[PDB]
Amino acid sequence: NDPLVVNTDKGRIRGITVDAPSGKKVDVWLGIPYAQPPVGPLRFRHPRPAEKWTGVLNTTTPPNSCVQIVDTVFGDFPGATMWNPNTPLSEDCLYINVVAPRPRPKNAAVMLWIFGGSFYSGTATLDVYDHRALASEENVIVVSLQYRVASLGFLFLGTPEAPGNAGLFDQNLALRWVRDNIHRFGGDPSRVTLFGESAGAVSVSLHLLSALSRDLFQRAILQSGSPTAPWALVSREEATLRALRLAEAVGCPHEPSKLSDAVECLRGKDPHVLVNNEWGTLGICEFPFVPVVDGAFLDETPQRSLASGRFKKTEILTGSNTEEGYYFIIYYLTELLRKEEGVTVTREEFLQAVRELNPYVNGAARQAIVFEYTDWTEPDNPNSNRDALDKMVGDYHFTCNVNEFAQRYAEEGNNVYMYLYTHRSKGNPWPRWTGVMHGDEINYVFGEPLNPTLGYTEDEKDFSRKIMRYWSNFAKTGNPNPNTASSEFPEWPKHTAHGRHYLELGLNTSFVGRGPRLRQCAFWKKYLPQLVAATSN
Amino acid sequence: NDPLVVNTDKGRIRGITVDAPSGKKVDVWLGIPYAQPPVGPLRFRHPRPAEKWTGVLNTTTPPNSCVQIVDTVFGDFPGATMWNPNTPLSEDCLYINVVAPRPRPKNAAVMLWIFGGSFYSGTATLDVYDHRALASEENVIVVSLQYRVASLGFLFLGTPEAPGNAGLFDQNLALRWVRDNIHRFGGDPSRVTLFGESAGAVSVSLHLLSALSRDLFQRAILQSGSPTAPWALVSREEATLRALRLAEAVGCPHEPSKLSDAVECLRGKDPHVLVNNEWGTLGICEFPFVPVVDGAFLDETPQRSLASGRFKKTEILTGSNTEEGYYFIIYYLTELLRKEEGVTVTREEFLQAVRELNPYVNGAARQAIVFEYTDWTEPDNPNSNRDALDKMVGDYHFTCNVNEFAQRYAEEGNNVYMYLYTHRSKGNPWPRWTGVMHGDEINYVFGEPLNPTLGYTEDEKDFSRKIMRYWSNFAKTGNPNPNTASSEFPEWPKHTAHGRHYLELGLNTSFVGRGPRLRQCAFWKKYLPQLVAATSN
Ligand SMILES: *[C@](O)(c1cnn(C(CC)CC)c1)C(F)F
Ligand SMILES: *[C@](O)(c1cnn(C(CC)CC)c1)C(F)F
Ligand SMILES: *[C@@H]1O[C@H](CO)[C@@H](O)[C@H](O)[C@H]1NC(C)=O
Ligand SMILES: *[C@@H]1O[C@H](CO)[C@@H](O)[C@H](O)[C@H]1NC(C)=O
Ligand SMILES: *[C@@H]1O[C@H](CO)[C@@H](O)[C@H](O)[C@H]1NC(C)=O
Ligand SMILES: [Cl-]
Repeated sequence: NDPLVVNTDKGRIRGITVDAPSGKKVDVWLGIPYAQPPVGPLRFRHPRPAEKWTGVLNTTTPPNSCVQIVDTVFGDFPGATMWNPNTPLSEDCLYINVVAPRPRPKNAAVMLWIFGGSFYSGTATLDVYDHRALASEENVIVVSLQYRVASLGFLFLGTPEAPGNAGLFDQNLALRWVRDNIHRFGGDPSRVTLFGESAGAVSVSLHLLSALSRDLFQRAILQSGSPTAPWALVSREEATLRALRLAEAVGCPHEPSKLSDAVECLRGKDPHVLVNNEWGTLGICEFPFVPVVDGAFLDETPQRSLASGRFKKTEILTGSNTEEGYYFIIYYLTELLRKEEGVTVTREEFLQAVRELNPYVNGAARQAIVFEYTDWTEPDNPNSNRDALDKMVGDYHFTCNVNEFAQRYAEEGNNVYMYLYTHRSKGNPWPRWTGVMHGDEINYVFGEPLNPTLGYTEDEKDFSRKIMRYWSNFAKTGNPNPNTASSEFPEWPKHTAHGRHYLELGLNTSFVGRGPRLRQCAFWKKYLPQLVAATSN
Repeated sequence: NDPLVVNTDKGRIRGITVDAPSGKKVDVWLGIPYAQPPVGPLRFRHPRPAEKWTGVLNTTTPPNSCVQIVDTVFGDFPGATMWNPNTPLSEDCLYINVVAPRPRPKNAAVMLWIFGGSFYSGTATLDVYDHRALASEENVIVVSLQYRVASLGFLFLGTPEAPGNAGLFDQNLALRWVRDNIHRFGGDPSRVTLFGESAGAVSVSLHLLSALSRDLFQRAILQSGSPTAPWALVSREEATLRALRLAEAVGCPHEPSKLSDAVECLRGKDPHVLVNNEWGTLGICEFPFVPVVDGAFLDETPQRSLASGRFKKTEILTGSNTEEGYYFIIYYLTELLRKEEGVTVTREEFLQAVRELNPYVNGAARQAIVFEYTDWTEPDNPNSNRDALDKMVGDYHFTCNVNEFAQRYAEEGNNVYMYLYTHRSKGNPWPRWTGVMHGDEINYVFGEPLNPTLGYTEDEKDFSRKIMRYWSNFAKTGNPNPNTASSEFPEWPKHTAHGRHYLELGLNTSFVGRGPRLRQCAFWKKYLPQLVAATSN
């Protein structure tokens, strides 16, 4: 009997044994189908489960990537190409990958990754997500899934043929596949931890809300993403207009009264033409096709679920990086924050950037933003004015929403663990002033430093082991801390509703603070909303 | 020849040799007259110089205190009685005191004290201002003066018989006495340092502006007071109304069209009746009779003098205490901050106090104050909400105005030295939660801890020696620092226009910071004014 052949509920599949960069071996099944290819009449619609197959399906090749724009702003710059699809683009992209340790466990914990990329880009096949180190160093089953992105995943028109949230229904079906099958690979289907970063963390958090996902997993890890972020959802009314704008841009009928004509034309267009025409006039951290409240995956806004306690009762581990904003500013204000060493921002340039980065608020609100994000020890310092741009974008779009989500989870009696990730890799290829950007922790979570052919220092290898241990301790037990307190593994205290402690994740540190950034988060969540109310005569 | 007999430009006077509390001996001349008694028809009017006398005037008794209200709110509480007059009250109060070291110097530096008390109270004769320790420990001539306070010193009606600023003309006349006479006591009249606290510091700063005082002294020390403070001046129009309200309250004619009738009745009233009827409906840190812009002592507001550079070019030493607000809140919100141990403030009480303590600003401004003065780590903490009250009163009325004055001076090329005084005496009789209040540094500046009948620790005696040494070094040279760097005398760096360094004055500390409190001061001086303008349709 061949242990690399596995009989799934739809047929048999064949995997392959491979090496970790770690020296240990793992078994691997790449490209398991979990839905019918969502092509032809099935475009924009919810996935159908996969049809049974006879024989043994060879699942040994990384699957196709879902159709998406390719980023060429910086050419072959490694900081950018690491996030571009590394497998062929196709609408036939609904696949799962499974990676098991050796020897195969019986009832191991299962860590299921959901990638980010602003709901219009990303793929489970990226080298930075390679599953082998995490599985073999921590003895967990590691799973990843594809889901449709961009208008192909999130077109909404309020009609049955464009119902919204297709990409979320994709993730739900993959979750169902895992519960029905992961025990055949040595995983315990009652010990599934979802983890994701960015739009993948939003996705995870939406599974903490949906009644369709409630019983499909055990706990959740959310890296730099929360469902209260202003980019995480779009109203149904605005989604309908963006879809019609897309129909216009590609030459289709676009009348609000005959939505049948628009969907049918859109189903005939080339998929690359669709994703390449989504980009109208949108501000920073505004993505055109994202989740909506549809009635079935969600039937109320996340903030209404949070206010009422209608969310899954379980532990969560979540956090932010210190420079969440720069990445998006680098791609949005391409004249101001050039990708070069030694960039600084003048006070006059800062005052203009504030208007460009918060284009919807009135003058009085802009003044408050300026006051809140000025270094009053040295108001004109050109480093301070550059950093202030990162902090106002990162606080509003990322950090403060993570805080809000963790706070409501803790108030309802759930164990919460909060981190602030502060480590900058020695080999970071971005300019020195960018600090610790959005996404930097992913390399350490997946154990890339344990690949000796990359350039990581010995200390960074140790740091990556610590982080994989915290993450997988959390997946296995609900608590990232080990049993015997260690000098290498500082105590990570709970994030309580009143205390709001967080652990700083970095090389030479075990600092525990509160928040992070409680005062700036109160500015966005409490002060600025009431000032906008008072001044909207 | 009798060294205690001195021939002043108006006659001979006889002093007396006495011991400082430490046992060192000083020569002393108490109660030297420098003006005609401002009585009868001379009430409210500028002082006339004193008439010559034949003989030897014995100047050995502490002089009368100017008429003022006596504070009985807390009975015999020593924290309050230390500020009440300790000599008989009289309108005949225009006197100077001189205290010289032994042996007598030839050309010593002269430190000239101007007392505070909100321009309605105070006297040079208070035991806490006793001059003997400072003169004898530091080898300086110490001079103090009386000046008229309250309506007797600052009544203004815009007529020649109530022209305003009588108390300021009193101080100026005393300055002219010191320049004409102090060399006969061993002082160098080209080495007069003015120093003052609170309203005495405002007074000092106004001598830095007035053309009448410009050549009368060399440099200035300003403890917790600045001419840009909101209580430091009153408009001419509002002063006129307050004078007319006082005339009504005591039964006098009060018609804006016949001011002669109002002044003449006021001149016939008992002086105690006048000072006891000044207190209408005024908010915290609002004092009824204070300096005005008169045309002769000042002919433009202090902020216009500062903006244009029209002020004396010289060194200044200035600073603030950590709890500037509490003293005034204790006397204003007598139900909320009872003078007991263990006082705290609830969030609901804090929100009400913000309105009572800033009664002139609109809804949007109060919101901003609340946001600026909330501890967002723990918004409802009853200690944090009490401390927030001190800080918002202290920032607006004291600390931020000292910062503004020191900043202007430094921008114009003058050497500035800034302190933050943080020492709470072991024997402080106020409740523990009051911290380091307004006025606390005065005991140490005058060397009270060196009095062996009092209860100060040895550490406090050393601290007082240090503070006297800085103050007198500054008077002697313009620099508080000694020549040989010491372990007991940390470096006190200049407060430059862009560095804004300050030295923390405390027991076991030499911390150097910036500001202090630059962010909160920017809130009051920059953000809140532009928010008030935007929201007053
Ligand atoms: C989130 O999905 C996101 C966008 N880019 N990233 C990383 C790697 C995918 C690189 C910054 C995450 C988006 F912010 F919502
Ligand atoms: C200032 O003159 C003042 C009022 N009281 N004090 C001290 C000692 C006189 C006691 C707190 C100073 C006033 F604030 F303007
Ligand atoms: C699957 O792999 C086996 C060898 O392991 C091979 O013989 C077979 O042809 C493969 N199937 C397909 C469809 O290529
Ligand atoms: C870690 O921090 C301590 C704190 O002073 C320091 O002494 C030590 O050298 C640091 N090690 C580093 C930065 O590698
Ligand atoms: C002043 O002092 C002397 C004693 O030294 C005394 O004789 C004289 O009477 C006193 N009084 C006056 C008014 O001079
Ligand atoms: Cl629920």
